[PDB]
Parts: sequence; C-alpha cells; structure tokens
Amino acid sequence: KQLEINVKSDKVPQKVKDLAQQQFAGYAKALDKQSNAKTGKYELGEAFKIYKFNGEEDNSYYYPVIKDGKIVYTLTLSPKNKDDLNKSKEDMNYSVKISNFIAKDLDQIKDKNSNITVLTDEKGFYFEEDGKVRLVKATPLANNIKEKESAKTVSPQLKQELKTTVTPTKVQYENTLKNFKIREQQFDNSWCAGFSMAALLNATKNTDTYNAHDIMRTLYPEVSEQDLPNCATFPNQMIEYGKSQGRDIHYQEGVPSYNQVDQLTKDNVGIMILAQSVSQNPNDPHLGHALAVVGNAKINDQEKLIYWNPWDTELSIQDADSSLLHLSFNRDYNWYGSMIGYLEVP
Repeated sequence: KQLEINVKSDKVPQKVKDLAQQQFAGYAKALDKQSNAKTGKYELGEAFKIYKFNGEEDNSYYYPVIKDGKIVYTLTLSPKNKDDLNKSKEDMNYSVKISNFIAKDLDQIKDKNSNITVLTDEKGFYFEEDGKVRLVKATPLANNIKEKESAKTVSPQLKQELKTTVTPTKVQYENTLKNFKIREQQFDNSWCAGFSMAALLNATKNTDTYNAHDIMRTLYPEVSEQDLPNCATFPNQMIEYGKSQGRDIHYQEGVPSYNQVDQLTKDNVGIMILAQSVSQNPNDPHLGHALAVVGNAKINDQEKLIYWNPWDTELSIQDADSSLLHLSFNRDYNWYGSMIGYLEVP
C-alpha cells in the first residue's frame, strides 16, 4: 500500500536494467563520500519514466537509489553521446549518472498510498497528484526565464497512454577541488555561468565572497535589480571577469580528458562546462547552460567526472566519456567546450 508512479509501460531494455544493477552501489558509495554521508545498505528501486504534458516520453530511465530503506539518490541512465540520439532504445549506449534528483520529493511520499505522474516542461519537473500539478524542481534557462507559465494541464492523450505503474519502493579513487562547496542554488534566474564561476573562484581562492548576483552585477552595473535575473552571461565576459580576478581563462574545445581533469584538479585549476541543446545547430557554440567540474573518480574501474549543476544542492557523477547532459523537457545538451581558469603569468 505504497507510492506508485504512472508510466506507459514498466518495460526496460535488458541492457539498461543490467547497467543500473551493475553500477548503482558503486555510484551511491562515491556520492555519499562526496556529500559527507555515512554509508549504508544500498538497494535499487523500480525504474520510472518521465513525460512531457503532451504525452512524449523522456528518453531516459530513472532508478530510485535506496539507503537503509530511504530514497536518497536517483540513478539516471541516458543516451551517452550525440550519435546515440539517432539510435533506438535497444541499440543506443547509455551513460550512468547519480545525483539527488527529486529523491527527497519521492522519499517524503514513498509510503503514502497514492500515485503520481512525473512531468516536465521547459521550466522544470512536476508531480501530478490527485489531479493537481506541483513544481518539484525548477530548471531556469536564459530562454524560459522571461516567458509566461506554461499550461500545466495533463493532456488527455497522456492519460490514455499511461497504462501501468511502477513502485519506487519495490526492490576506489576520488580526486576533487579540496575547497569546493555548494553555497548557493540557481532557481529563479539565468545566471548559470555566474553560479559556476562563483563556486569555482571560491574554491580555487579558498574564499566565500564570490556569488552569482555580485558577478552579474559587475557585468551589468546599469541593469535594475529586477531585470538582472534575465540577463545572460557570455564567453567574452567570463574571460574578461576572470582576468580582473587574477585568472587567465581560456576556452578549450570539446570534453576535457579524464586525465586532464585529474591534473588540473590537482593544480587547483577550475573548469567550467559549456553546454548547448542539441535541438539547435551543432556548429554554433552558443551558451545554453553552464556547470562546474569538481573533480574525477574511478568507479567499478571506469572513469567518471564529478560536477555541480547550479540547479542542484548536491553534486553529480557521470561517465567521463559521455558528452551529453540530460535536462528537463527531454532535452539533451552537448558538452561542446569549457572554460579553464589558469593562473595569470608573470
């Protein structure tokens, strides 16, 4: 008599099921280490799926990660690279990611005797409970910040397709920026770059004075406090700002190698991730979302990157050789380049 989640089908590709089973424990232990948490008995709940209000099914699989009975994390399996968005669910390669994605939200009602639908639109993720739709996680982007609230109504067509349910309850190496710490979260502005730089600068200079608001204020000293949340940041500005802060920021194309991240992290050099939706043109490096690299790790003998999405209150861990960041509205942002903040030269 526990919580159930509505889905089109409970079927999952054998390939995905095996991956999740093989890696959940390792990913959970690594993130607990990062979140300064005491280990425990980890278990994999049943995978649920997410939907757009129009009935379109999110291309990923979400597994609840349970620790001593409580849902603490979510293991996400998504298409690994661009090339995979063209293949089928059975043939594509999947990356494995762990984070606290709506874990708290599911945990609070895991024993409640009802059902929910996990939904998503351009502005975030929602839970539909007892006919009511409520926001569970916001994903502000430079493109939805100044847009009106989308129609929060569950299409009659989605309702026809949701034919079953699943139950969430049904069952060595780490290298990071020593001073990195999440001090602020982005939830009502499009300052992803600012949030990332503030955290990186605070980490590489071992201080806590940097914050997204002040950085944006420095870039646009003439914009009102009410239009500031809508202004976006750009490469040229990031570089120019870092300079004033004693850092020689350089743009580097592609995904940095596991080894480069390992070295730069040991040198106490920050790396900001630049990503853009794959819905746009690939040969047009334009800022879509920015994140902060925190370090690297090896789980079950595979290379991983540890990073922080400004929208989260905790870190995330994912295959180092994946170039796709799966966000809301079933969008996949490609990691096209990065901003590496080296030390100025004498």
